[PDB]
Amino acid sequence: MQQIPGKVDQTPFEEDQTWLLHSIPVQQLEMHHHEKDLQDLPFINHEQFPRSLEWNAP
Amino acid sequence: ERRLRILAQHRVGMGVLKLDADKYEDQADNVTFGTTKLSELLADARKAQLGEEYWPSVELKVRKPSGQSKAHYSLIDNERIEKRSRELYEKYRDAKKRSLFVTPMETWLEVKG
Amino acid sequence: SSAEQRIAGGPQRAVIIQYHHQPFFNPEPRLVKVAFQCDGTIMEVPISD
Amino acid sequence: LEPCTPREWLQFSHRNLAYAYNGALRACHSLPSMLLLYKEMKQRGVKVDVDTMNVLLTRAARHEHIQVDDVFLLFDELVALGARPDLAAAETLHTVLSHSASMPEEWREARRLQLVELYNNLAMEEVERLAPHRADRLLKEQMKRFRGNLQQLGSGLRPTVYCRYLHTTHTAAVLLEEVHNFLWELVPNDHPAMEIPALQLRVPFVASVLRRPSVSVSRAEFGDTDVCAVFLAAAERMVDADFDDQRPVSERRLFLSLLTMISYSGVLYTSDLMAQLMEMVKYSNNDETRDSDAQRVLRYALRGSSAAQDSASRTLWHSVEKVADCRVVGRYIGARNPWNPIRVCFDEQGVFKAYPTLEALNMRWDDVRRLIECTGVLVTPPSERCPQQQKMEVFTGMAVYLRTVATGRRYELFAEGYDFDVWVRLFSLVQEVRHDMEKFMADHTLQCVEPEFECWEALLVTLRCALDFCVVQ
Amino acid sequence: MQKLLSPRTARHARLFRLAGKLADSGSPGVPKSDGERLVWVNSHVRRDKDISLSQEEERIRELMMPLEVGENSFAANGQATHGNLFYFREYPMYPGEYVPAEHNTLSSLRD
Amino acid sequence: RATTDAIRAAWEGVMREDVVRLPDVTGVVALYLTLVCIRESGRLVPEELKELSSGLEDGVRPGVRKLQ
Amino acid sequence: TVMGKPLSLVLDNKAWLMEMVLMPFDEANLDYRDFDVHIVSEGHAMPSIANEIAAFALRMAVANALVKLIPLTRIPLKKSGLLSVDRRR
Amino acid sequence: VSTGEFDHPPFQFRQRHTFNTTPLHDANRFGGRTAYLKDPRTVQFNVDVWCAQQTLRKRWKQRDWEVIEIPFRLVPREQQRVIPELYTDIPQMTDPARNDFSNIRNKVYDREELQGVLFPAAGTMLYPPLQRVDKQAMTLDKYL
Amino acid sequence: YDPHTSWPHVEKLEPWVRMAEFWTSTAHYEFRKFFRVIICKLPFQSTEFEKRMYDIRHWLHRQTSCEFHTIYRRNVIHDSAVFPTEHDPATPTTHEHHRMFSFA
Amino acid sequence: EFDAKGREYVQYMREFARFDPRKSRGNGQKGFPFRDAYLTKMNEANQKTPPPTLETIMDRAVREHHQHARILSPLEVQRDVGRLEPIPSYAGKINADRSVFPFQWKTEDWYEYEVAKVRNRRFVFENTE
Amino acid sequence: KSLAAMYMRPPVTCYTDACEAPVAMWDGAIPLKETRKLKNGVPVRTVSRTYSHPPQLTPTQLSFNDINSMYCVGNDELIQFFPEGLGGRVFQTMPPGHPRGFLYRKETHLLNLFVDKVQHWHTKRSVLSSLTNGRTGFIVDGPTGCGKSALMCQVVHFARSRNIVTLYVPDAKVWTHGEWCWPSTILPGFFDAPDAARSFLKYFAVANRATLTSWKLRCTPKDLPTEQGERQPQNLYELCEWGHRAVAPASIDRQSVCVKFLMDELSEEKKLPVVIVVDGWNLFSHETHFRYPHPDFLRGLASFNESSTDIDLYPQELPRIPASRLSFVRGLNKMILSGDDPNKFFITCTTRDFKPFDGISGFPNVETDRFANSLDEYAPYDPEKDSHFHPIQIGNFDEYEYRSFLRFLINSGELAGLGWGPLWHASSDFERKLYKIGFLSGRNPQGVVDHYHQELVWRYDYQRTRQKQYLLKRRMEGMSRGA
Amino acid sequence: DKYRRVPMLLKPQQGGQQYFNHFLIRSTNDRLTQQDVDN
Amino acid sequence: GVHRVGYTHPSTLPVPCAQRWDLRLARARIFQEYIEEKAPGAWQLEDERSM
Ligand SMILES: Nc1nc2c(ncn2[C@@H]2O[C@H](COP(=O)(O)OP(=O)(O)OP(=O)(O)O)[C@@H](O)[C@H]2O)c(=O)[nH]1
Ligand SMILES: [Mg+2]
Repeated sequence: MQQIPGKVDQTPFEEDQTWLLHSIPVQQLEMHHHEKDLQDLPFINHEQFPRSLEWNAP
Repeated sequence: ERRLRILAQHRVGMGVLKLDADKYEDQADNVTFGTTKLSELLADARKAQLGEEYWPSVELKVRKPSGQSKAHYSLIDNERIEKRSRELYEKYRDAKKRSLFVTPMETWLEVKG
Repeated sequence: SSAEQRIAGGPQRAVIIQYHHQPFFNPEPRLVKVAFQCDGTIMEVPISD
Repeated sequence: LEPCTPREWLQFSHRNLAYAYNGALRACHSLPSMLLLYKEMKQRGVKVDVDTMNVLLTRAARHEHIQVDDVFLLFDELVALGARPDLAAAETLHTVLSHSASMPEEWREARRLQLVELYNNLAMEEVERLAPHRADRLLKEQMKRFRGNLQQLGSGLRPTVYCRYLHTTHTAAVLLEEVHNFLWELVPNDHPAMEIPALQLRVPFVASVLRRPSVSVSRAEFGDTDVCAVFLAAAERMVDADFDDQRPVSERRLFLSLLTMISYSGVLYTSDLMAQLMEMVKYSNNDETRDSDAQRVLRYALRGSSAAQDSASRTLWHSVEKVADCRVVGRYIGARNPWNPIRVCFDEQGVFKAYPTLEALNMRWDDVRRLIECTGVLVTPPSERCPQQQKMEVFTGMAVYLRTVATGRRYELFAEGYDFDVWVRLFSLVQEVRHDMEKFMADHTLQCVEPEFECWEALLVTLRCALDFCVVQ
Repeated sequence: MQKLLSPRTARHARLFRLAGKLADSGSPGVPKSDGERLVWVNSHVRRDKDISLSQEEERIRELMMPLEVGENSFAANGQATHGNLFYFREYPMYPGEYVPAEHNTLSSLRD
Repeated sequence: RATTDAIRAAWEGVMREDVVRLPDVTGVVALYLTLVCIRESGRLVPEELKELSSGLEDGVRPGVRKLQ
Repeated sequence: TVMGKPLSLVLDNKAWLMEMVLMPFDEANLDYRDFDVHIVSEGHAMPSIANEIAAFALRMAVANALVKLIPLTRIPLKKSGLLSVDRRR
Repeated sequence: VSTGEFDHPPFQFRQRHTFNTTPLHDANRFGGRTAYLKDPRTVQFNVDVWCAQQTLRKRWKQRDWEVIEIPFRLVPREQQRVIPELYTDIPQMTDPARNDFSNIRNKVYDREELQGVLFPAAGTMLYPPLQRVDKQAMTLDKYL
Repeated sequence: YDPHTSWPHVEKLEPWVRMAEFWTSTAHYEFRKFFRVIICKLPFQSTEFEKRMYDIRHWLHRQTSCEFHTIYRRNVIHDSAVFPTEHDPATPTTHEHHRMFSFA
Repeated sequence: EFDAKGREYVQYMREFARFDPRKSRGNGQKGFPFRDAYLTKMNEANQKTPPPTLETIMDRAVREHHQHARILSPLEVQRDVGRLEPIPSYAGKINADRSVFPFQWKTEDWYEYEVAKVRNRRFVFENTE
Repeated sequence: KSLAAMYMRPPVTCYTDACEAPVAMWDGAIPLKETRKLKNGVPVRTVSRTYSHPPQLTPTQLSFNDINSMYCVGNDELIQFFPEGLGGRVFQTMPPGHPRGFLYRKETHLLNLFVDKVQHWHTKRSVLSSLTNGRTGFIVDGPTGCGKSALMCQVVHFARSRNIVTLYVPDAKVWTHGEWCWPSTILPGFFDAPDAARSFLKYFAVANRATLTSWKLRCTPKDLPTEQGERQPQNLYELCEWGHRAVAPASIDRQSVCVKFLMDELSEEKKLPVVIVVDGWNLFSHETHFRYPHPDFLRGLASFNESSTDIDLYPQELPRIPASRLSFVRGLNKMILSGDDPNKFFITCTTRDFKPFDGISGFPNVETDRFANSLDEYAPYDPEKDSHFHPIQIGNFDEYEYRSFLRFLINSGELAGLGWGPLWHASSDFERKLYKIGFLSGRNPQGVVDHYHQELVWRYDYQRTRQKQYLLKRRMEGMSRGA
Repeated sequence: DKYRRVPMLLKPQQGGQQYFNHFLIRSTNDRLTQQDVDN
Repeated sequence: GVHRVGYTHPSTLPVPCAQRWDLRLARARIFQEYIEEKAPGAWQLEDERSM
């Protein structure tokens, strides 16, 4: 990972207790993704055209 | 080639530099956009021909100092540390006549208010 | 040894020793075991050549 | 039936069709009828088994208008196809041959030789099959059957089969019984023999019938080589394995029984068998009998055959293969016990009558050197059967002899109560042996002779004992 | 007293001689020092002694072996509920197994 | 120190093709190539074929499996 | 080796799972040391296959490979039922 | 291969603390971090985040080297080549010519080997020369 | 289906399958659409062949559709004049110049 | 003949036998070698094939020499007790090397192989000379 | 067959012979043979065990011919020579009442002879230097469960039976990965592990009472703090006793002084051969999981909202304290790197008991986790580069060692009465067990032990079923014939 | 039935097929031994 | 391990070489890559479920 030089930063931790006790919120509302939103849900999954999932763009 | 491969992170694979131009709604626009981007990438890559300063550095996973080197961490300032310890034992012995439990913060470690 | 890939030569007369017609015995590119008249050397030549 | 659906394709198989075709062949009643079925078997890809061979051979030999040439040709075609010959088919062909006398004698002898080879192959393969199951009794009975079947043809079971079977044996009773049976099969049933007590067996005299050149001469031309090789196989099997018996039999008794067998057979001995016999007595754990065993075996080795008659053949054999070579003499020096009141060497065909201390040990060592000289094996020219490396056994045996006087034990306190002068003479002996080793190595360096680990270690042990003597002094 | 290194029996000596022959032949995987060769030979003869021990152990256990539901022996194999569910054949299955034909029958056919 | 970067890069460019098809050349140049390659084959072929050999290539490649 | 790792590590050092993989050799009267095998998984990939159904599949694959290597091994294996396929989902 | 649990247990009823079962969301499953816990999808996503955290921490503790960027000239011959970026070409072997078949990307160089290029200003060997044992010397291991 | 035997060759492509489960007591019904790719590799650009290939959709089979993928070699110039190589400026760019909404 | 998987893996092995990273340029997933063999070659621990155990050598030599009965291969022993087949040409002729078979590899190298194979799907230069 | 009643116990001579159990337990597990002798009558019957326990021999009595053989050590000798314990998993096989077995490998013989020379080193100095290539000792490396800990235990046994000063450090994690770390009272910038230090001092003193009692302290202040009634220490044994025998927390600061002076005096000594054996030298080589305290805890604070400190808000990761900064390891390194001390021999071994990680990792369920007490150290280790000792590579058992070890395990467990016993007929024979366990373990020692235990679970062994079927059929047909 | 899907060869799941030949050969050997004892 | 990320100008090194942060900024210029300044160095998680 290339961090902006001169910026104070912390390398990923090596202990389980650090990750456990550190303040990371848990996901509570619905999940959002920058491109899986057009495809509404896993059970809905809107598709544009019936192209093969193996289809390759040249 | 090194500089161009570094600048084209995932755009290069198995010896082929590939660029998917889809910015515009027309393939006639995307051909021009891709041509411009290829020319810019090539021009920036050719900076490696100006001088060595433009040759990208190689990333070598340099090991941490080995155990043999780490051993000398115990011997750095060996004589001075021995002198200090022999001097400090006197202070420890004197302090033991006043407190049941002597403390490094009392002997050498600096814990202030 | 300095060639990045095969080098083709002139078409010489030769005789076929064998030819594995099975795809699993000739993965792409296909090869043919052929013996050349000059020097009697046997080589696996690409089918295209 | 031709398989049409995949369910029948899951059941179709050529080797399994062999079963149905064997059944139809057995059901058939006429050889001419079985011929069409067998022709169709061959036209199809049906794998020809051993049951088809048995059936065709039997129903053909019992057919009337057959020819023995065609019976044997059908057997040849079956074996050329993937058919395994069996004892039953071998017996059928054997009876057919023995009853076929109208054919030319050349053909009859050729087919007799073929059938001899067939019996030998069957015996070999069955020995191999029954080896792992530890079925010594069943294997012995099967070997009885094969031996009886070869007797009619005259030629007996061959020494290679006998050697493998003996190396595979598991108990002394059958090992000795099979050596005995080989000796008796090598001779006619009315041949004279010597009875061996405690075994209730008779060893026949076989050198009377063994082949001899009768006249350069080759070592392989003498038939004694195969018999001595089977004896060597028995000795090797004895050494390299443990027997299990409801009543265990002793090592010394078994070794003496084998010695008596070879002695009464009275066959010319070989360096290999003599050295193998001597190894056991050298490494024997009994002290008050190993000297007697060693002198007995050395007497046998020097005599050559221990045979009463035909002294010219023993001289010829000695000129041929040099019995009692360096390996045997080195093992003899290693086996002979120091301070034993028996003569170490032989004088003018010495029966080793007896000895009349520091001077006693000096006499023993000088007699050992005289024995080495009289055997004169250090002059023998190196050969391909025996390279120079064997010659190191003499120095190894001498070093072990010195070790045995250094310590009162042998492969079982630092040392005993001796004289300081005795230990000085022992140190001198160690030094002179060390230096004769140097002369030997310098002489034969052109093949890079190498000392034995026992030879090197015995000197170290003798020096350790001498040093302990010095320390206690 | 110091124990002597050399082979202590004829079988030991013969195995050491074979090991030396193999080393001279230079087949892969063989050692080159006599001490490790002697270690190899000693371990092999000890293994043979152990194998003979196992043979005698099994032959004694064959006669000590239980066959009735008793103390620490019991038919949890459904023989009481289901019965004899395991097959057991006394004939060699032709292609795989082999047992020599009986000599009474051999002689009968030959005669 | 042998040849300039231009010639070197030209050489890799020539040899880097998918298939390095050899060029057709004039007769005089073909004669020159034949003669110079005859001169050079001696330096490459082993001593046992430096004079007599059943072919110009004989000895150039060691592993060539012949027929007989 | 199952998918590039030793069996004792793939099946998490569980005796009751690896003995199924051994079974085709024993039923065939064969030494497992005379053969070296590699098992590749084309099914649903999972971090750990240390279970009885996966062991069953591995045993069946080994048995089929042994059958095709040496046909006469098919006799004891089919009789033992290592060639038979369960149909349970 | 990993024997740790990756999925969250399903909820089809209220469990109890029994011989073969334990209460859902107890302080035993994921190191006691289930005290933060609804929807199986979001719960599984949180468990996936925790598992990724564990993977990362162990993957970083396994890392004993450092990635100093060295100029091309002051570099070993094996690294004086063109190295494709990750996931761009086939895993590259260091040098098949010298029988070195090993992922070049995973090569690690001992710090007491580049003191000639690192720390060129310090004329004293900050790290003493690496002691290498002699293989061609009779030692206790080679004595038997 | 073999490139070695015929020209052009047909290669298979995985059918697009979309299963849907809905109330009826539930039912599973899936839409399916099967594909086949015809590949023609020519050692030259023939606009006549491109025309005759494009004209296929007019007599395509009933209720069957087609789409065309073209991969052709094209010459591209790198004009070093409009795109030159220059020394890296005296004051180099920092991360502020590549900030959010910096592209505009 | 061969079954589907046998044919598939025979083709894989032939491809790897004629594989070349230089000839695998400008190509998609078809340029990646036979994963298992390639990673086994790359793994260093497999670059050292242990020699036969001292016990194996001792037993083989004892049966070869002290007993005049060579040890036969499992492919060379005759199993059909009623038929005699011809020994295959490959019976005991295939040397055992750990760098060729069986396939052992490092987990990170396998991960990189898989990710690169799935990501270089469309990095193919279809039109070539 | 009931030859059990006819069996009479042999005469007890050693703890191993005392480990024998009632005949009812091992009747059939160890079948009894019968030997007929002709003593004062042609018929006699001596029912004896087919298998006897491996001999209980001293390291002096062990010989070259014993290579790849199993011997035993009496419980009294074990307690005498190992007060600190048996690091690693070696005591896994020695429950109460079990014989304390030990394999004698080629490496074990080499080490025994090397310690024999160390017993009189000053004369054999050239031999020792040639053996170690001049390095100050050996380090033993190899795969997991390979036998490094067992070899170090055997080395300590050899040295302490030969009466040489031995510093045995089992489970070097007790020192590096200890419970809590404390800065050294008298060494500035150096840290302690007081619990491990006090335990080590107790066990070392009790182990080496004789030589330590005969010892005379050379460089040690004799004004050491002392409570009423206790005599000032005059020998190294009394120094260790003063260090480790004290009331808490007065022991925490006393142990640091004791260990510092003990290390100084051991470094000074130049006449007695001192063997230092440590299990897991890589731990003492690279680092300890303890970190340096945050400087806020040292600087001091008045109120929390004043300084805006985040010590109780966010955890951090201070640099890990390297193992070189401990006082015990400081003494060891001082003695190691500093030449002019050909008196101490470091026979160390590495460890590989780290938790596993193979690309992905979830959470190991607590109840089913055989790596619960494994080390969180996934970094690689190379003994040659990470230490000054001469590396010795061990591998898995070869068939000879494996056969001997499994024979001892199974037969002695059953004889002592902890195996199948009356249920021996439920388990396959020794040859099948050997073949299967060899397959399952790859002849790895730890794997062999684990699968010997797991053999309780085998479900695809039909040998005994078929044997019972065949013998029952044979008996039934015999009875039918008899009828 | 609950286990209708499993094969009949797996219902009892016979095992130990490698011992039958050994048992046949040992029975024949013991028969020969008994005959010899009788004689 | 809390730290401050560093940077060496090509001029300062004994032999200059194009730095990786410079290459990163060149890539950002060419491809208009927005670089989030507050991206944490500790939070580098990969979705193992897919990778
Ligand atoms: N009695 C005895 N047990 C041994 C011997 N070698 C290995 N073991 C067994 O192996 C088990 C594991 O101990 P080691 O192999 O020494 O463990 P290690 O060598 O320190 O390797 P790690 O576990 O990775 O630290 C012990 O429980 C022993 O029972 C041996 O020579 N004698
Ligand atoms: Mg350990």
